[PDB]
Formats: sequence, structure tokens, C-alpha cells
Amino acid sequence: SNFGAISSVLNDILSRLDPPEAEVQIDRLITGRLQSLQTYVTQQLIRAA
Amino acid sequence: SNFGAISSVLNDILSRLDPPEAEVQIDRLITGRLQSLQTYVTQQLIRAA
Amino acid sequence: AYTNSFTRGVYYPDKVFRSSVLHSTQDLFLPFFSNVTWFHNPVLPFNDGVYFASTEKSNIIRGWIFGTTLDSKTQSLLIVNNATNVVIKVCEFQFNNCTFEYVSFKNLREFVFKNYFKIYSKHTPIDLPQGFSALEPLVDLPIGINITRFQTLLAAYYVGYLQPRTFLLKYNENGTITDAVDCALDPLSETKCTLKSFTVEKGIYQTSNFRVQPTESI
Amino acid sequence: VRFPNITNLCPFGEVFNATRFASVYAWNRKRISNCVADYSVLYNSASFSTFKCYGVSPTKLNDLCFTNVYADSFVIRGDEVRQIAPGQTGKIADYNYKLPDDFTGCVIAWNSNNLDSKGNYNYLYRLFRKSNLKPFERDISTEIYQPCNGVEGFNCYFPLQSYGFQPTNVGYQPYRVVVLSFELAPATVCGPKKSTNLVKNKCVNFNFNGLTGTGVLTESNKKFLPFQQFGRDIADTT
Amino acid sequence: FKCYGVSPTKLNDLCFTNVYADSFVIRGDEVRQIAPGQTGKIADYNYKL
Amino acid sequence: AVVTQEPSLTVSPGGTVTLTCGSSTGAVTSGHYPYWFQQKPGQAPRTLIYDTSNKHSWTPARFSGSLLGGKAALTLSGARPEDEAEYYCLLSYSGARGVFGGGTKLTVL
Amino acid sequence: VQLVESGGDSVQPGGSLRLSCAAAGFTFSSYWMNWVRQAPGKGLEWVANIKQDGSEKYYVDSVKGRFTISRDNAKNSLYLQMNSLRAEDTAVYYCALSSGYSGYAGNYWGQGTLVTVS
Amino acid sequence: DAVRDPQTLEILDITPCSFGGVSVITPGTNTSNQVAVLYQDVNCTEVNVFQTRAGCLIGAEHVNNSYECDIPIGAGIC
Ligand SMILES: *[C@@H]1O[C@H](CO)[C@@H](O)[C@H](O)[C@H]1NC(C)=O
Ligand SMILES: *[C@@H]1O[C@H](CO)[C@@H](O)[C@H](O)[C@H]1NC(C)=O
Ligand SMILES: *[C@@H]1O[C@H](CO)[C@@H](O)[C@H](O)[C@H]1NC(C)=O
Ligand SMILES: *[C@@H]1O[C@H](CO)[C@@H](O)[C@H](O)[C@H]1NC(C)=O
Ligand SMILES: *[C@@H]1O[C@H](CO)[C@@H](O)[C@H](O)[C@H]1NC(C)=O
Ligand SMILES: *[C@@H]1O[C@H](CO)[C@@H](O)[C@H](O)[C@H]1NC(C)=O
Ligand SMILES: *[C@@H]1O[C@H](CO)[C@@H](O)[C@H](O)[C@H]1NC(C)=O
Ligand SMILES: *[C@@H]1O[C@H](CO)[C@@H](O)[C@H](O)[C@H]1NC(C)=O
Ligand SMILES: *[C@@H]1O[C@H](CO)[C@@H](O)[C@H](O)[C@H]1NC(C)=O
Ligand SMILES: *[C@@H]1O[C@H](CO)[C@@H](O)[C@H](O)[C@H]1NC(C)=O
Repeated sequence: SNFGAISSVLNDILSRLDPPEAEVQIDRLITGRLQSLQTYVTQQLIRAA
Repeated sequence: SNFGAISSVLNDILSRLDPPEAEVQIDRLITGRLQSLQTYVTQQLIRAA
Repeated sequence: AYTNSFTRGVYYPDKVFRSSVLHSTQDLFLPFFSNVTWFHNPVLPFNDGVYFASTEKSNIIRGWIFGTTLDSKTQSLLIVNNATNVVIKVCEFQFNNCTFEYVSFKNLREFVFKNYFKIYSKHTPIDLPQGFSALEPLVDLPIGINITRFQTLLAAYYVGYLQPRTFLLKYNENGTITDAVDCALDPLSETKCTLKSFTVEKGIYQTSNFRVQPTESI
Repeated sequence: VRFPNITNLCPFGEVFNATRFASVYAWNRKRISNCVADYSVLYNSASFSTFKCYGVSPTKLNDLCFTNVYADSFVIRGDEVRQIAPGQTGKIADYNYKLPDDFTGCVIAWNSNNLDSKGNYNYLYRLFRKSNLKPFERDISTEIYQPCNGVEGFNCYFPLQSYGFQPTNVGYQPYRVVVLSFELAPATVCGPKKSTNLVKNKCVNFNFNGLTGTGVLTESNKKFLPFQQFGRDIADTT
Repeated sequence: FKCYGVSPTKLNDLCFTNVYADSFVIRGDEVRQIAPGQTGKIADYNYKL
Repeated sequence: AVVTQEPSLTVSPGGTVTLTCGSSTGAVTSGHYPYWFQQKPGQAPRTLIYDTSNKHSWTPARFSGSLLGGKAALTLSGARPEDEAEYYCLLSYSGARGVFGGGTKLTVL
Repeated sequence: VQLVESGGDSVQPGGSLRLSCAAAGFTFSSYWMNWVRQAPGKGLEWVANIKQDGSEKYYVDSVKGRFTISRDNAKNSLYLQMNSLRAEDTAVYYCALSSGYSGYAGNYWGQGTLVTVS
Repeated sequence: DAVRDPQTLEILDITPCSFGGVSVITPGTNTSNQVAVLYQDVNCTEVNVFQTRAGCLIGAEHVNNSYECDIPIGAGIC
């Protein structure tokens, strides 16, 4: 998923943008992927209960 | 709720702002509303337990 | 005269190898069990793209012409198979100022012509036989030609139209598409696409949402 | 590093060093394919007044590889150069040359006062149009803008107006603008890099047609079809 | 019937603070002076816009 | 109902031109909605400028419908041999009873 | 946008002559119709005009009371009749189409018709 | 919930336009490809039709005889 990023692939962001802009696109993927793990972990803990 | 957006009303954002800005304000409403559902669902699952 | 298109009109949507997988994709595909007009010459609409198929014994059909006027004035796309080779040109043909040029019943030939201009095809031995196969990209034409109508150049042939419908495509072990589900054909197909499977177990599944739309404004 | 072993360079000279440029109302386009695009010449050259990239970095262009490169060539006034960008409005951005808000490519421009200025009125722009253009849309029409019907007059005009380029004009001097739109399917135009010896059955840092990552490369029996460039897993990863 | 700051066909869609009606009689040749940017006997000495 | 013009102007190729026109009374403004015409031998007069400064589609953009110090003008940013012609001005007055100037002959050296 | 003007001929002084202009390629009753004359060796002289709907007519004072304009919107044409035509009034008459702000001066011109008085 | 008409002194209720989930009721596809469709919490005018509290069921035959529940719909209906 892109989560608002120009690309879902981290390597494609890094190979295309300089840090001042690449970091913005990466933050969009970090928020989405971190949120995905938080959702996943919450579901694993509830299911585990 | 606005969730940091210019307006809580999606139709207001779409009619008031051109797409380059409207999309940003919409992303804020999506994050807030999607997050609201995640909060709701987590609570329903714990309560269900 | 019309024929039942059955399950034909599927092609590889991209140039990526996949195998042993059910992949959901949306593209311009022929709808399943659609209206394909049966011909045995006229200038037909092109719309979003065209599904073309033919059955031949003497190879009467040689080519196609695509354009907006189909008579000089602007560029038209002429694709003709003659004796030993295929000639493709986009000149301002009267039926100059050429920007692109290239030179390369028992027979069932299937083609997809869609918008640059992409041509997909399949040729197998055999009114339009029922069965399933997927067409593959053969010719990429970087021409930029605006097409609203096309003419078939002469055997029988069938013409259908592509629609932006979602399909679930089944890739076998060798990465060949062997089956497909038209997600907008019927409620069972919707269930199959929803569950990402060609098999649906006994039960009740929520696949969509019904909503009444407004008509007049007050 | 692996690229198709192409020894032919992309004809940027035929775009950037052209003897004549198109009018902005009818900007021309050349499709660049089956070649090696050396972008160090365009980036390092001091002849350019500006070199601004939006979806790519101007210094990564040599590492990147594209499936289709388009060069849009036209002449405008210096004070209109700022309109050749995504997210813009204005006489050129709306009626002569519009870039998509999600544009991927580089806008390169330079002062051509010593080449195009005379007054030189061979460069035209649209002053009037019924509606805004779509991204990369071009249209040639002399239909009178409004109710007049074929008769030019008060409150109705011929759509095109000329630029008056004179050597003594900076905001009113001519600028040559070339926009390189980058479509990112099989590799068609890659940067000025050599292919290295392939190493397999070892952990390597690889670049295949601009696609990069870390992993072990091995021989396989995957039944790739003749038209396919790469494959994907169940997880839709390479 | 000519409008300068607004389109003459949007007058019923628009809303304004106050409007004033300046009502007078002049000679036909001087009607052309009742406009912004004009000069002349009326535009300069009687009724300037 | 009197309009005057400079009888003639000679311009070197590539040189600029200032053709002038005006009324014997008041001053020329946009309220006179001035017109300029070009006539070549054997041809009908062709309008180049209308309503002060609007240029026609058939008129080379080298021509400019500018105003000067209470006078109408038709100027060139660089004259060419093809421009040799008699030029005429027309001003409106109290109504649609315009008056032409005497004519200004433009030649190229 | 074509203006076709005719009626010019060799006539005697003290008589009269009716000239006419037909519109082609455009709507007649949407524009003002002008008349201009040019004596050989001389500049342009304003002669007359007429409003789009024929409700108003304008003349240069020098032809006032002698020149009359009428039109037929169903034929896309207008006529100019000049009475008490003088020997001095030798000129090419031109039809011109006015689409400008006031309608007082033409933008499009016809080829002209020659009136010679002897 | 309701609005006063600005011209006529009457009060009108505003009922949301009918909507709901759509479910497909099916035997396994290894037995039959015949299906019935349930429109959840809607009437049978907006959409062999059986109206139940759970929604408008189209394609299923209404039978007087009860049986053990196989594929549940809701509100006592299977
Ligand atoms: C073709 O379309 C017509 C309606 O125009 C329809 O009656 C006919 O049954 C269709 N034929 C097929 C094979 O679907
Ligand atoms: C293609 O041609 C049709 C007229 O046949 C026109 O209406 C349409 O806008 C054109 N499309 C493009 C992209 O030029
Ligand atoms: C096919 O047509 C082309 C038309 O340009 C012609 O040049 C070519 O020779 C033809 N092929 C054969 C085998 O004659
Ligand atoms: C080809 O281009 C020329 C201009 O170079 C044009 O005059 C000619 O009419 C065009 N051909 C056609 C069929 O229009
Ligand atoms: C894959 O191709 C091989 C021949 O190369 C064939 O024997 C095998 O049956 C094919 N597998 C499938 C699923 O078709
Ligand atoms: C244009 O010409 C100059 C030499 O005058 C050369 O150095 C430059 O690289 C050329 N530009 C391109 C894109 O080839
Ligand atoms: C509007 O006018 C109608 C008569 O046409 C009248 O019956 C109604 O009560 C009026 N409503 C208001 C708010 O004045
Ligand atoms: C599906 O039906 C086939 C017979 O057509 C049978 O052999 C197979 O075991 C059945 N599978 C299941 C899960 O019932
Ligand atoms: C709505 O459903 C009720 C049963 O609950 C029925 O009596 C009524 O007639 C239905 N209305 C419409 C429009 O179908
Ligand atoms: C149930 O039986 C009654 C007669 O007692 C009949 O009227 C009704 O239609 C039947 N309903 C169904 C679903 O069979």
C-alpha cells in the first residue's frame, strides 16, 4: 500500500528522491506500516486471550 | 470532528478547495475517521470477550 | 446477427510473471456472456477498446483500419497482413506525413485492440466456440492515434466491446491464466471475487451494498 | 548492475540544441526510446537557467531507468517559466501547457534571447479558450472565442496572440523549455551506466533495469513468457 | 446594458453590501463616458466612476 | 470634423515606425474608439486596429495599436518592404459619423 | 466573411445611382454596415452607416440629405442610394462590416465598386 | 430529522434513502451454482420474493415446513 506515498516500495523512494523530500515519502510509509503492525498486534493479543 | 482539517464536512472541502489542497484536508478526515473505527472495533472486540 | 461471447476476452493485463495464484485486477476486458455482433466490412465503433475474433478457412481477413475520420485529413492506423509479412503505418491515408512505420472453419484467431495502442492475440485450431484461453500482448504501437471507429479488411468475425470490469484471474503452475471470474456477472461471481476464490463454501456472505440513489433535485 | 547492452545514446542534442522550437500553443513532442540517456550533460551544463525535477531527483537520473521518456519542446516568455510545473494556474498552465499534479519528470529551461529574439513574432500562445486543458493536452483551433460567428470584433477574438521577442527586452525575453516526462514494463531508456559481471549463489546488492534490492540470485526454472520482464510472489513482491 | 466588475448574467446569484442607483439624463454622445477609465465632460466634471 | 496625419514616413528595414493621427479639437482617447487601416495599390483598405488597440488576426504582430500624447498611433517594432502602403485613421465623434485623416504614406528605405 | 459590393457604373451628374452590398459567410443582422468612398489619388472619405436593425442611420454631413440607406435582413443585403450625384463624386465605394464596440467603423472590407460621374 | 418548508407551513421528515448490506446465500459450489440474494434491512419495492425482518430475500422459495437451520439469515429465518 502507498498510504499517500509516491510508491509502496521503499527502495524506489530512496532511489528517486533526495533526503529533504525522500523523508516525507518514507514517513508516509512508516505511519501506515507502523499502524498496520499496531492493528495486527492488537488483533493477535485479543485472539490470544 | 475536524481532525486538523479545514472542515469536518467532506462536501465543504471538495467544493471549497481545489484538488491539490482538498486531498490533504480529506486525508486528515480519513485518518481521523479510520482511526475512530479502529478504536470502536477494538473496544467492541474487547467488550465482546 | 449476434453470438454469445461466453468466457472469452481475457488477456494478460500486464507483463509480470505470476503463478499458482488468484489475482484480482481491473482493466478493459470483454464482459462475460456479452453481446458480440456476428459478421460475414462495415465501419464499427471502437469505444474504450475492441474485442475481435474470427473463424476462417481461407484467411480472407487481412487487416484493420483505425481512426476518427477514416478518410485522410488526420492520421489513421493501417494494419495489413499481406502474403509474407505485416505492414503497420499511421499515415494520413486516403481511402503522407507518416510518424510511424513498421514491417514484420478451422482457424480461430482472437485479438484485443485497446488504448498508446496495444494489441493482444491468440491463435488456436477449432457459432463462436465455447471455452477459455487468455490472450497475450504481441504488438506495442507508440503511435498516439485517436480512434473512435475501425474497419475490418476482408470467413466470419465477431465484434465486442471492452469494459472497466474487475476480474479474478487464475494462474496455474506455469503462470498461464486458465480461468477467470467476472466480478460483475452475477451474485455468485461477486461472492467468488469477494472471497478471492473459485470455490465457495456453503453459507451466507456479505459481498456488496445496496443503496438507493436520488433522482430529481428539490 | 545489469542493463541491456545498448551503446547508442539518446538524441537529447536534437531536442535541446534544435534550430527551431515550437510555439507554446502547439508545443511539440518527441518520444525517446531504445537508448541510453546521459543526464549528466543536461544537469552539469551551465547553459541552463533552471533545472527542476518534481517526481525524481536531478542527480539520481543516471541510476534510474524508465520505460518511456517524452520531451516536450516550446518557447515562452521568461515570466511564464514558473508556470511549467504541477499544481499551477495561469495563462500557460491552464490554456497552453499543463502538467499533471502528480507529474514525474524534469523541467529544463534556458534563456534564448541571442537565438530567438529579433521582433520575433513566430511564437504564438493562446490568449483565449473556452475551457482549461487537461495534463499534456494540445489543441489547434482558430475558432473565434466569445455571440460572433466567423467575424472577429468587440467581445470576440482570434484565440492566438504572438509574443514580441526583441533583444532589448529579462521577463519578456524568450526562454526555451524542454520538459522530460518519465514513465516508470521492460526497460527502454536507462542511464549512462555499464553492466557488470553477474554474480550468483552469493548475497549481492543488485540493480536490474533500475530495480534495486538485496538478495541471492540463482538460476531457476520459472516459466516466464516471452513478453514478461519480471515476476511476483504470492505476496506480490519481486 | 453593460457590467464591468461582474458578469451581467450572474447578478441574481450575487449578493452585495449595498447598491446605489445614480439616476440622471445626458446627451447620447456622452453615454460612452459612463464607464471606468473614461475621460470627458461628464467623466471628469460631472459624474466620475 | 477635422482629422490630421503626418503626410509620410520613411523607415529603414528593421527600423521602428510611429504613424500618428488626431482630431483638431480635444484629445484622442479610447472614447473615440480609433481605427487604423492599411491600403496597398490595387487593394481595398484593410482594418488592422479597431477600438483603440485591438489587433486583427490578419495583421502582422509587428504592428501595434498604441496611443500617444492625446493622439492615435500605429507603430511598428520593425518594418519590412511588405509594409509599404498608405495608412489611414478613423475617429468617432458624437455618433457613428467618423472622420478619416488625410492619410500617411509609409515607405521602406 | 465576404462582402460583395456592386452597382458602380458610368453615370451623368445631377442624376442618381443605387449601390448595393451582399453578405456571405456570416449573419447580416448582427453587425453594422458601413460605406466608405475613395477618389483616385485621394484618401478615404467616410460616407454613411446603418444600425444593425435599421432603426438608425448615420451620414457624413457632406452627403446628408442626398444619401439614403435601406436594407433587407431576409436577403442579407443593404442598399445605398445617392441622389443629386456630383461630377466631383468619382470614387470607389467600399462595403465594410463593423463588429466593433460602437459599430461606427468596419473591420472586414469588400473589393469595392467604381462610380464615375461624367 | 425534519425541515419546515420555507413556502408552505408544513413539517416534513427526512428519511435516509434505503440502504444496507447485500449478502449471497449459497450451497457449496461443489453441489450447485444457484444462489439467492438478501438485501439487508430494506423493503421489496426499492430493490419469488420473500420479505422478512432481516431484509428482502429474492430467489428463495418460501416454504411452510420448518427444518433444522442450515444457512442462517436472521429473525428466525434460515
Ligand atoms: C444482443 O443484444 C440484443 C438487444 O439489442 C438481445 O436481444 C440479444 O439477445 C443479444 N444477443 C446475445 C447473444 O446476447
Ligand atoms: C477523438 O476524436 C473525436 C471526434 O471523432 C473527438 O470528439 C475526441 O475528443 C478526440 N479525442 C482525442 C483525445 O483527441
Ligand atoms: C506487402 O505490402 C507492402 C506495401 O508497402 C509491399 O511493399 C510488400 O512487398 C508486400 N509484400 C509482398 C510479399 O509482396
Ligand atoms: C502534410 O503536411 C503538410 C504541411 O507540411 C500539409 O500542407 C499537408 O496538407 C499535410 N497532408 C495532408 C493529407 O493533410
Ligand atoms: C507446464 O509445462 C510442462 C511442459 O513444459 C507441462 O508438462 C506441464 O503439464 C505444465 N503444467 C501445467 C499446470 O499445465
Ligand atoms: C549542445 O551543444 C554543445 C556544444 O555547443 C554540447 O556541449 C552539448 O552537450 C549539446 N547538448 C546536448 C543535449 O547534446
Ligand atoms: C407563498 O405564496 C403562496 C401563494 O402562491 C401562499 O399560499 C404561501 O402561503 C406563501 N408563503 C409564504 C411564506 O409567503
Ligand atoms: C466435489 O465433487 C466431486 C465430484 O464431482 C467429488 O469427487 C469431490 O470429492 C467433491 N469435493 C467435496 C469437498 O465435496
Ligand atoms: C415496507 O415493509 C412493510 C413490512 O414491514 C410493508 O407492509 C410495506 O408495504 C412495505 N413498503 C413498501 C413500499 O414496500
Ligand atoms: C401455507 O399454507 C397456507 C394454507 O394453510 C397457504 O395459504 C400459504 O400460502 C402457504 N404458505 C407457504 C409459504 O407455503
